[PDB]
Amino acid sequence: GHWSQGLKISMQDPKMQVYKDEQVVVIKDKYPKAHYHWLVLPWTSISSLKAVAREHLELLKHMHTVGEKVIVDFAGSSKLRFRLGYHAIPSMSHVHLHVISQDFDSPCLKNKKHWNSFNTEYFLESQAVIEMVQEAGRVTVRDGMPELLKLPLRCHECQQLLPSIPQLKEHLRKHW
DNA sequence: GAATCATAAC
Ligand SMILES: Nc1ncnc2c1ncn2[C@@H]1O[C@H](COP(=O)(O)O)[C@@H](O)[C@H]1O
Ligand SMILES: [Zn+2]
Repeated sequence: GHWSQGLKISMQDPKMQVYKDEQVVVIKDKYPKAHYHWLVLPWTSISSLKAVAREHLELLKHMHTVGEKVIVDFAGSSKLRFRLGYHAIPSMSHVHLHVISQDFDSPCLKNKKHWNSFNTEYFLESQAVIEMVQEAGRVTVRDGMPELLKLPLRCHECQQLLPSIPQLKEHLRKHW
């Protein structure tokens, strides 16, 4: 019932399921940080990245392939670039893969923490995580994630530094 | 005046 269990409730709601198969389910991010923003969750929950082991390798690969399928099935006309990844220190329970388009045009993207959670090392690429599991049997999340969320705003396309969220949103129009 | 930061949510 906690706010932090929200993903489990949503993924069980038939009207919220964008796609589902034997292993995973896709829901829209309720507070999307870009035009296209999905979350991929396994039916068998993973508590956290620390609990990930070599036994999850195939599932993590399946979550990745399902994310890419959803892009094709639902975002083909946009021509947007996408990234797939995990937040190093999530707030919502149940490990979930972010699948998010790189326009970052959304009213829900409101503050520096939002921006840096998709545009610093706090965002762990899905491919990088799969390789970590495939090679070490575990996901290593490096120390100091909270500080990355406070970094000054930097455009992800041209690396220009911006002083505020409104000016960043205005700057992003140059990359239409 | 606008935007951000720090803190709480019973
Ligand atoms: N009930 C919900 N259904 C879908 N997405 C949600 C829900 N509650 C929160 N979210 C999103 O889930 C993500 C949780 O962030 P994080 O824990 O950092 O991976 C955020 O991007 C939220 O916008
Ligand atoms: Zn730029």
